[PDB]
Order: sequence, then structure tokens, then C-alpha cells
Amino acid sequence: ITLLECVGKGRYGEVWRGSWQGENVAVKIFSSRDEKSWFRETELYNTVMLRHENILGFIASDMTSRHSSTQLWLITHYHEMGSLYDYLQLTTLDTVSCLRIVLSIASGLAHLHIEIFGGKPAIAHRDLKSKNILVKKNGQCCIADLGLAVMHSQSTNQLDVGNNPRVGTKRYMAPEVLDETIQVDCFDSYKRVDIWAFGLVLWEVARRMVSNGIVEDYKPPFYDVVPNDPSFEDMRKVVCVDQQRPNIPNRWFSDPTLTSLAKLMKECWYQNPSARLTALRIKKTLTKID
Amino acid sequence: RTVARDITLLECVGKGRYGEVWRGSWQGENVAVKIFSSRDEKSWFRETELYNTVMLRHENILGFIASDMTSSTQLWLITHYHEMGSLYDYLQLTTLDTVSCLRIVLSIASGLAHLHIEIFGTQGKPAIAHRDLKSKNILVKKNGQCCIADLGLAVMHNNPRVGTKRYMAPEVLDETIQVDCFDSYKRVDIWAFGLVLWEVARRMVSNGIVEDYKPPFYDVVPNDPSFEDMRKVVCVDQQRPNIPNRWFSDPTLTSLAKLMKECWYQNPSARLTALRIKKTLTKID
Ligand SMILES: COc1cc(-c2cncc(-c3ccc(C4CCN(C)CC4)cc3)c2C)cc(OC)c1OC
Ligand SMILES: COc1cc(-c2cncc(-c3ccc(C4CCN(C)CC4)cc3)c2C)cc(OC)c1OC
Ligand SMILES: COc1cc(-c2cncc(-c3ccc(C4CCN(C)CC4)cc3)c2C)cc(OC)c1OC
Repeated sequence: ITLLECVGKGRYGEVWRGSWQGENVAVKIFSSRDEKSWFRETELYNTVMLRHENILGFIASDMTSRHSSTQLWLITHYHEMGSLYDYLQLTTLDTVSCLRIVLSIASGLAHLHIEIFGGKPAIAHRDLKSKNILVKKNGQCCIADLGLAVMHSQSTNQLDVGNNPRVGTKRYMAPEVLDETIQVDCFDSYKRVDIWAFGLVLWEVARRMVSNGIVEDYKPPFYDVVPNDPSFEDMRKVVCVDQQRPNIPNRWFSDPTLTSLAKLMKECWYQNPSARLTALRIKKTLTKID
Repeated sequence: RTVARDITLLECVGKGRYGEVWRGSWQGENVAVKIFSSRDEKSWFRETELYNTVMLRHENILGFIASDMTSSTQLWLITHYHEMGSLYDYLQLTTLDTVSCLRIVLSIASGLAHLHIEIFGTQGKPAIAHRDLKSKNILVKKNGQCCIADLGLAVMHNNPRVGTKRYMAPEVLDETIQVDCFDSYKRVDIWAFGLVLWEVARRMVSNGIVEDYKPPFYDVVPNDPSFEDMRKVVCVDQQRPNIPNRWFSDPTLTSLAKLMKECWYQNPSARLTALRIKKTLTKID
């Protein structure tokens, strides 16, 4: 592997565009601060039946050490168009491209959430957001970063919540995460947190779909109501105390597709987690829209 | 930067149900490569999770180089390579003198005490119990010291895998072990250590005499002894390995026999600690 170009740097570590046997690959180099995400992602990618067109493709994971220095690498497919967050900054969507994106995300999420016997455990992501979705050259997306994932099997009644003090991205946390009332030993609780975050992603995408010559600028969820670099408490205030949800631009109600998407995202945002749609129902609804 | 991950596999040095171990070459140096069967993936996951928690570095612990998952899934553990092989291998083709026998057993005690001890701080470690100590899980280094290998069953203060039945302590065989008490697992390691000390002491020459290499309980259980075979010997009959008369003519072997007795008490809380074993060994000879 030759590391060519740094494509991301934060507290998790860095991601590099790398060359391997002539092909681009993505190399995530973890900080020791996030070593538990490296191990969790490795446990999740050990599932051969995780493999799916809308899940970021695994190549290898390695821990290498000499003396007191440890290197933690995750190597995946490389998507040169980058994340959905990057794509939406500068590009607008037509109806077909908007539905293709959101159906591909629903398809990946339903794949994660549903157990296959024989297989793959049921999986909840816990950090779904537009920076954790990659855009592929076919116009479908794939879901990335399983470092916070929770696994469940109904066949053995086993829940595996892993060992990771990391929490989800604050801007996308559901009300029950922000108020810390979430039932921690309930697998359905985790799926419902993913559905809340999916609704926010739907909103980010729909804003960029043109209708009647109008589009909204890219904004992240709750851009207008919290400080820059919002705290956990900043998010709790708007989501839990103020009962805020992302505003639906009135121009959407002129367009059948955006009217349907607004209905879908509202059914992701109930404060009652058990009222929210399932990923399978979202996928079926998006298979029927326009 | 170009990261070279070119490992060449040269010769297979071990093959079991676990998988295989190869002598390999990495940047001109010998490394050992363990290739796991999918049947024993939990052992790779446990050892990897442990090393991702605490990067153990100790002269008497097999040196960690890398843990690799490649996409079925292939799971590889890469360590230092010890050309003299396992203590089990080594004791079949050599006898020992007083100095080499003590250096072997004190190095094992040193590795085990390092596993067992909690050290506070950024630079520290959780306490660890091995749970499968035996002569095949100890390697002989060129300098005459040993190192402990295989943390697949280790616990920090796997899965279908259980300890090697020949070396199981009485409380494991009678299922009385207090499973939520970390000290219980240390005491299981001390039992197994005592058996290893017996295996090594047999091969130490005194007055021109040596015993043949044998595994513990060779005279009272079959090959691949069952759980019931072991329970009847160790729990019901309370048998222990034989101390030959000739040891009692040798001050070193007399001291070693006393030490192994203090590793084999039926009551696990009566057994010596690894630290107390080290101290005793430093005062022999
Ligand atoms: C695991 O295995 C082996 C690896 C290597 C090896 C090869 N390339 C680069 C490195 C390296 C360089 C520099 C740092 C540090 C420098 C100080 N600070 C800034 C943090 C980072 C870390 C690591 C290494 C250690 C050599 C070995 O020996 C020949 C190994 O053993 C077989
Ligand atoms: C989310 O998580 C993971 C993602 C990836 C990954 C895979 N393909 C492509 C990328 C990418 C490439 C390029 C850009 C551009 C965007 C715009 N521009 C201003 C600079 C950079 C962004 C992103 C990434 C980040 C790999 C990972 O692991 C190896 C991930 O972690 C699991
Ligand atoms: C117990 O466990 C592990 C052990 C090892 C390991 C490390 N050095 C050397 C060896 C070895 C080499 C050579 C022989 C024999 C064969 C050839 N003939 C010339 C006689 C000598 C035996 C043994 C091993 C098996 C590595 C492991 O992992 C990578 C182990 O698992 C954690």
C-alpha cells in the first residue's frame, strides 16, 4: 500500500486515498483515542454476509506494533466522489437522482437492520449521517463506519452492544439519546435511533432537489437553532426542551415527490420511538415514490 | 509513504484444530505466523482485543508484531519467532543442569507474574489470567529464558474453546470454580504452572540420573484424556504427579518439589502466588 492523498482528518484519526495492486483503496488510520471503534468495525466486517452494494466494501483490517507504538488500519473500497455531505455542498438533484440516493440509503439500512438466518445478525449503526454515506459512480450510496454498531440475534436472544465509550454525532442524536432515557438493553431502541438520523439525512438530501426552479442551500440538521460546533446540551435544548424538528420549506408542497418525502421524514421524527417507521417500510415507500 | 506488508511463508512448524503456525520472513527477519481456522476465530478476536487494550511488552511474553484480518475472512497473528520451539518440544531432546532448569522456571514465573499483576497508569496494564498454560504454550528463546504464548483464552480483570483438560485445576474439573472472581483464574494458572515445573524438573540431571520426558498424569490417564478421566484422578482420588526419590538427594530438586506441592493444593486460595514463586526461585542455589 502507497498512501497518496489525505481525504479526511479529525479526532478519530485520518483517512487516506491509497494505491494497492494499481487500484485506489481507502485507508483509515485510527487514533489510539478511538481504538475501540477499530476493533468494533473489525468484529462487524468479520460477517461475510454483511457484504452489500449499499455498505462500504471491506478489504482488510490490521493492528501492527513495535515497542509501545500501535498502528490501527482499516482498508476499504475508495469512492472518489466522497461522502454525501461533500456531494450535496455543490450539486443539486433532480427527482430521479434524489430518489436513487435516498432509496439506496434505505436499502443499506434495511439490510443492516434485518437478521439473516443460516448469515448476519441484525445490526443498528448508531452514527448515521451524511458524512458516513459515500456516493458511488452509479448514483447509489453506501453506508460506512460500523465502529458504534450494536448486533442482535433473535435466534439466541443475544444483544451485543460492544465496548465503546464513543457516542453518536451530536447533531443527529434522537431525543431519547439526548435526554439519556433510551432503553440500553433493547435492540429495537437502537434501530429507532437510526431511523431518526435517516430522517435528518432525507431532509438534507431533499433540500438539494430542485422543484419549480427553486432549491435550498446545503445546511446540516438544526443549522439555524444551535451554536456552531453544538454541545450535547445545545442539541438537547432544541430537540428535547424546544421540541424542534427541521423545517419543511413551503415550496416542497408544490411538488408531489417532496410532499411525499416530507411525510416520510415526519414519520421518522416522532418523539415516541415506537411510532417511527421501520427501515423496511421506508424502503418499500421509496420503491413506490415517483 | 509506501507500507510494505510482504510476509513470505517459508515452512509450517505446527498444525492442529486451532489452525497452523508458519515460520515466515518479514523485511529479512524470521516471524511466526498463526493462521486461524474459522472454528477458532474467537481465539484471534480475544488475543487481538487484549493487545488493542494493552500492548504487552515483556521478555517472558511472546512478542506481538501484528494481527491481520483479510477478506471468507482470513485471520493471522504475527509474532516473534523462537527457532528452539516450545518447551514441550525442547524437553524431549535435551536434559538440563541446575542453572538452565532454574533459568527456565524463573523466566516462566516472571512472565506469569507480569500477566497476573495490575499496574496503574497510562503506562500500566489490567491483571490478566492465561487460562491455558502448558509446556506447548511456552517457547524457548536462544538466551535460555522462556516466553509464554497464546492469549486466546486469556481474561483481563475463547468462547467454545476451554483449557487443555490434562492441565485443568480441580475446581475446573468439579465445576466449583467461582466464575465471577478474577483471583480464581489466577489460581487455575498456578495449578498449571506447578505441572509445567514438574515436567521441567524431571529433565534436570542429578547424580547422573534423569527422568524421561512425560506429560503430567501420563501414568494415570489415556492420551486425550476425557473431562471425567481427569476429574476422577484430580478431584475424586486427589492424585498429584509423582516426586521421584532421586530428587530428595538434590537441593535444587528438593526445593522445586516443595514449590510444586504449594501449587497443587485442593483449596485454590492456599496456592502460592506467581510473585511468591519468583521470590522462592531467586533464593534456590
Ligand atoms: C511491527 O513490526 C515492525 C515494524 C517496523 C517498522 C517499519 N516501518 C515503520 C515503523 C515505525 C517508524 C516510526 C514510528 C514512530 C516514530 C516516533 N513517533 C513520531 C511515532 C511514530 C513508529 C513505527 C516501524 C516500527 C520495523 C520492524 O522491525 C524491522 C518490525 O518488526 C518485525
Ligand atoms: C465515513 O467513513 C469512512 C469513509 C471512507 C472513504 C471511502 N471512500 C472515499 C472517502 C472520501 C474520499 C474523498 C473525499 C473528498 C471530499 C471533498 N474534498 C474537499 C476532500 C475529500 C471524501 C471522502 C472516504 C472518506 C473510508 C473509511 O475507512 C477506510 C471510512 O471509515 C469506515
Ligand atoms: C504456542 O503458540 C504460538 C507459538 C508460536 C511459535 C513461535 N516461535 C516458534 C514456534 C515453533 C517453531 C519451530 C518449532 C519446531 C518445528 C521445526 N523443527 C526445526 C523443530 C522446531 C516449534 C515451534 C512457534 C509455534 C507462534 C504463535 O503465534 C504466531 C503461537 O500462538 C500464539
